[PDB]
Amino acid sequence: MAELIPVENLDVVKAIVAEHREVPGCLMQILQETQLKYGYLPLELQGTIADELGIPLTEVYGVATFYSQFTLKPKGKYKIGICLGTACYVRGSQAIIDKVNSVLGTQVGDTTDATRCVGACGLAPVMMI
Amino acid sequence: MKEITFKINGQEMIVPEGTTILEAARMNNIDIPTLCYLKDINEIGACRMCLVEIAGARALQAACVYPVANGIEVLTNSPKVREARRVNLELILSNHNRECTTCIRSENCELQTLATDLGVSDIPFEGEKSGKLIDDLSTSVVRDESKCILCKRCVSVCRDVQSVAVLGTVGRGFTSQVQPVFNKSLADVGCINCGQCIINCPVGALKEKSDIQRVWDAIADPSKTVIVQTAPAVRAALGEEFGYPMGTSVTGKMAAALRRLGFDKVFDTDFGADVCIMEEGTELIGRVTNGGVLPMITSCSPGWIKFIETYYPEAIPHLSSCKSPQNITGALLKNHYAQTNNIDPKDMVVVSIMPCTAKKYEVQREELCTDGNADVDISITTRELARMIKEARILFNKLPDEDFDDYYGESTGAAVIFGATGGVMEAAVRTVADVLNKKDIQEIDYQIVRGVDGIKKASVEVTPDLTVNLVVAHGGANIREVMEQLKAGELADTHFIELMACPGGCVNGGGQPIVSAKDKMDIDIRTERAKALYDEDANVLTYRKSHQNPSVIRLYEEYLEEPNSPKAHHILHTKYSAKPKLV
Amino acid sequence: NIDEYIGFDGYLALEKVLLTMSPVDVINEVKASGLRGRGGGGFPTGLKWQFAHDAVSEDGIKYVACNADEGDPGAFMDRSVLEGDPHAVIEAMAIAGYAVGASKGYVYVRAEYPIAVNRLQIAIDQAKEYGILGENIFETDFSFDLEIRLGAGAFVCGEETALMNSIEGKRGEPRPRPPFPANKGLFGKPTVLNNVETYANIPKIILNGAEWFASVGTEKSKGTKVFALGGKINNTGLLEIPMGTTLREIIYEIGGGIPNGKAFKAAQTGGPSGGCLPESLLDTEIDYDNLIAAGSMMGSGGLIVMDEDNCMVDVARFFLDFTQDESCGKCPPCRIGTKRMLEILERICDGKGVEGDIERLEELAVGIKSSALCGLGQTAPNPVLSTIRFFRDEYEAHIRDKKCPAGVCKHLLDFKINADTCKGCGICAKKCPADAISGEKKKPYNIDTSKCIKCGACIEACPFGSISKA
Ligand SMILES: NC(=O)c1ccc[n+]([C@@H]2O[C@H](COP(=O)([O-])OP(=O)(O)OC[C@H]3O[C@@H](n4cnc5c(N)ncnc54)[C@H](O)[C@@H]3O)[C@@H](O)[C@H]2O)c1
Ligand SMILES: Cc1cc2nc3c(=O)[nH]c(=O)nc-3n(C[C@H](O)[C@H](O)[C@H](O)COP(=O)(O)O)c2cc1C
Ligand code: SF4
Ligand code: SF4
Ligand code: SF4
Ligand code: SF4
Ligand code: SF4
Ligand code: SF4
Ligand code: SF4
Ligand code: FES
Ligand code: FES
Ligand SMILES: [Zn+2]
Repeated sequence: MAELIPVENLDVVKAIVAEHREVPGCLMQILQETQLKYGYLPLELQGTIADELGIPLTEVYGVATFYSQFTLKPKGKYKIGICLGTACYVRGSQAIIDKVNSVLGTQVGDTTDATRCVGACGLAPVMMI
Repeated sequence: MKEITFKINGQEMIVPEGTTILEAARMNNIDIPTLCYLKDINEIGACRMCLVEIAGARALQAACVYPVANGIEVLTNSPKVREARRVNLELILSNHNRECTTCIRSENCELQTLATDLGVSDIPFEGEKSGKLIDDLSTSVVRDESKCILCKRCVSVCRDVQSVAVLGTVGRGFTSQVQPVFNKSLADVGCINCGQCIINCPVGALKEKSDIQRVWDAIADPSKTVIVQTAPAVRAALGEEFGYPMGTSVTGKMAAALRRLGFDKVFDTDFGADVCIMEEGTELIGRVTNGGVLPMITSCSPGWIKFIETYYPEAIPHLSSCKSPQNITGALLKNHYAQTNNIDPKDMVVVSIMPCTAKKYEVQREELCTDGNADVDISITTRELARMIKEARILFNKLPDEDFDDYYGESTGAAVIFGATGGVMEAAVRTVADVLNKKDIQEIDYQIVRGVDGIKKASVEVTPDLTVNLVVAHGGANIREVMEQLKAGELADTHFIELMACPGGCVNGGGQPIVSAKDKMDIDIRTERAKALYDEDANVLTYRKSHQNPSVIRLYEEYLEEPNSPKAHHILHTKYSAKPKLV
Repeated sequence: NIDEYIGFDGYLALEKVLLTMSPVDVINEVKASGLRGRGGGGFPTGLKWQFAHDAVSEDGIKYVACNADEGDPGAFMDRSVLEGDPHAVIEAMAIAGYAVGASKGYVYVRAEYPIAVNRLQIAIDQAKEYGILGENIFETDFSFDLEIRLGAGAFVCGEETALMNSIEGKRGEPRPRPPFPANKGLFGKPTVLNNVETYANIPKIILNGAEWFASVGTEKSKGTKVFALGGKINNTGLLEIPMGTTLREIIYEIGGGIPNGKAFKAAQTGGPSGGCLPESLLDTEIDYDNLIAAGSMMGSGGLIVMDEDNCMVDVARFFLDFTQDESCGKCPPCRIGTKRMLEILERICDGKGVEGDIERLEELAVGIKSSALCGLGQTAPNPVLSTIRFFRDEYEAHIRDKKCPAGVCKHLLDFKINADTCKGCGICAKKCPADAISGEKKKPYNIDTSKCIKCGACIEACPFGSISKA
């Protein structure tokens, strides 16, 4: 799904940036497209797409930091999703977190994710690789 | 214009369209607190300190943002409004560090005035603040978010009136804070050392680098001799932080004070500015007579030239090879005075004042070096000088007057008007008219472009054969738009382009001590700087022309031959290079 | 299906208004209907149309837009009519564009719903093939066009001025008013914004007549309103009730009563902006005028019903934490004033709270109510104001008694074993992390409440289940 850096930046930014109206507008529409096929929003390439648009970086970086509608950089190789919703907090998974803290590495929030309820609440907790 | 009616405290008033309650109340002798608002720039009302009760409303409304309507009676002395603003001031007090003994402005911080004015008694609300870090790596300006209260005025003034736009808001909740792009330091991003970033912040979260300790180390060594230097426009701003009335010249008094501080030599920027104007006229003649690159552009400010070399590297061949006057004074002082007085160049220290904060950047630059030695090794600002003299805390108001020394401190009015907006071109056209056509002019007719303030155009007949056009552009937006039209090449006809980094002249520069937004409401302060400067200029009893000074031609046929000599090409002119951009 | 829709008397409303009646007349009819805003504003809707058409515009063009965003969690109201019958939705702006003189508009839809986003594009495409949306509408000189706008449903963006800044591409920045968005909106020229549920009855009132809409309900509020129930309820689903409904009839006979034989304590309406309605007012009617004296708001139409098993302090911070991340952060009340109350009850639910603090919330209660900028701020303590007027006493169970009778407020309870039922197998003792469980075989183990974290891993480690929250 994620075809790395070069060809996608070129293909997607030489195709659907050059339109009229929607001043940021459809740029948010391509922002979700980035998280449709990158999983993150590139740091040094906002400058590239902005110099293509000819508009500075403060407003697009402000859009990026304003909404929590997408994700950022931190992705080492894998992700470990512990289901900790309200029904899962009734079950609880704190000893499992303590277990991985003594073997795998650091506590929640740092790469070596947090998930809302996704379904199948009867088998709490859920480990998502 | 449309006339609309209201009643303030039972008094009827007719105002034009666009008049808000706040300015009309101030016009009708009623005063209301504000932190959110500044004229023409920042109108968000987000401080929520300007609340006035409006009858018939569901909740209270902010005076700055609320537009008037026909026949509304309003009051400003209710228990409701006073209790609401007490609650909001209690709330907003919680974040900023209450360690006001170390706050940099301390007594001028208006938040302190609101605190002592609104009768805040206790702080019942303790708690935990944002994520702390201090970016003390930039060579000019340092931030500290422990004091910031997020008024958005800094990002607004950098975004629009400067047209730089390198700041923004990040995060949600407490993670909301003012940051540059991708949270690196200001030193590697496209900041221009504008200085309007610091002069409008209401809490002192923006600060200079207080570098007084090596001033004390330099003066503490007896073997190092110190030579101080006064910019031509600092003297209109010291009494401001001494509470003096408007526009009082404290020139001989500060001369006597700096003599009492024990500094070894005292001099001014005047003579080097005269030398620079004569030189710039000489390359004017050289480029016109050889059909050089047009237009040619001076290099008075480090700010906008750094802006061009960090933004527009294609515009390099139009620059002037000469440097700023202060560099020229430093070079001549470490060469001619050193050879005359047999004092070793590395045993001398030279310190100078100029309110333009971008100067601390160029001292970082290594390329402005004479035989591998930096031209000036240290410099302080007007606020820095104020802090140092209040360390000395000499009783300033009862000093006598003194004069500077020989040769290098002589005075002409043509560089008294150097610190004003456009006086450089005035002196340049004066000297080129006296050299080429023996014309004696003092003032020039100015036609300002309609709809844009800060851009100025003229056409002066220097010779009946060659007429020279004048363009003066000060303010970031003006520089931006003249850059855009010269990029298409629309203004190839003109010869002079005056780009000035700060708006309103260096008399509206960064280093000048703070003025509240209340005092900017009545009179624009640049007007009284202009009146004080013009009264200083019109009273110069000996010379009004630059090149007619005997001392400059004495040093010309004594040591520097003629302007644009090969030796002067090696020590008075040098090349510039583009700079990397990571915006 | 466009053919199944027109067999349900579809698009008959646009046929009559474009050939018979003036744009002045359609404004006068909704005033006879007595319809007001169902989005939470409470303003008369047809009155704002009078300002909309009569305003002065520098360019002679005016915008009309629609609100299709859902704010409250679990409030599934606007999505059902979007997936049920969107042809009447797009029909309604053509009536709206006729009344005030609009040629262009936009529809804001959340990107997180694949159910309706693909469905509505199908509806837009087939409508223009008939000639309904576009040019020469029913062989008339009025041209109206639409373009879909794909939002992602930001909770702070539901504010009226936040929709205008959403399509402008800036952040969701609520600006103070006046000037009004119906006077100075998109590009400084007036706009019209209404909720989908307002657009639902528009083809009804023009076809059936506004006299029938005013025939049902009370004098102050006319017409009908829809809700979306939820909580600890026997039956979950959608209801259609008129004006004139009380709380005790809706929870028992229509709602199906309380599941598992529990009894009613309080019911929350309006989401985070409303409040909890206890048993003492079950006989009362529900209305704009009735709830605001009762300490709540209609909200998105949700309903949250509660039982004994939950702690009233636990449901108190369960709403405001949702709004903690959703403040835009610009007014200092809704930025730093919000977390001020979090740390208060957080010491209380752990037991670090001290005396005299029951009065302490009230000074912060009136402040954020008064000086809030966007509508989130003053309605943030709307749960807080309601819960202290009616349920003031049981805080002292957590302040003085240091007990939680509900048994979910965690950091102050205790575990007691039932020696009659417990065998004393000691399975809970091995799974106790704190080693706070002691005892021997065939005898129920004894507890040390000093060493427990009150994590509660032991209570399900008992297969007999004889551990009680004491
Ligand atoms: N629906 C939701 O999800 C949601 C979320 C929170 C709150 N709310 C409710 O919505 C309300 C809206 O907030 P508010 O009360 O600060 O705003 P408000 O009074 O402006 O009400 C919103 C609407 O009223 C109109 N209006 C109000 N006074 C008017 C006037 N004098 N002339 C013309 N139009 C006028 C506005 O144009 C707007 O369409 C809140 O008070 C709250 O009860 C809604
Ligand atoms: C803070 C705030 C949030 C709001 N959120 C919503 C929302 O999510 N959905 C909605 O339909 N209306 C919301 N409104 C009401 C809108 O202002 C507007 O009234 C609505 O789009 C139109 O309904 P009406 O017919 O009552 O005006 C909100 C108002 C405020 C002040
Ligand atoms: S800015 Fe803050 S620390 Fe400085 S004087 Fe004012 S209140 Fe004190
Ligand atoms: S840094 Fe200063 S000017 Fe900028 S938002 Fe904070 S308080 Fe306002
Ligand atoms: S120094 Fe100049 S570029 Fe930097 S923040 Fe201040 S105004 Fe903006
Ligand atoms: S114009 Fe302003 S920024 Fe430029 S040198 Fe003068 S004071 Fe400094
Ligand atoms: S109340 Fe203030 S902080 Fe909260 S959403 Fe409105 S403007 Fe933002
Ligand atoms: S509550 Fe937790 S720590 Fe306490 S006895 Fe049970 S399992 Fe052990
Ligand atoms: S609580 Fe349950 S597991 Fe523990 S000793 Fe008693 S019966 Fe056995
Ligand atoms: S919250 Fe974990 S599966 Fe439902
Ligand atoms: S400037 Fe303070 S409330 Fe508007
Ligand atoms: Zn409890």
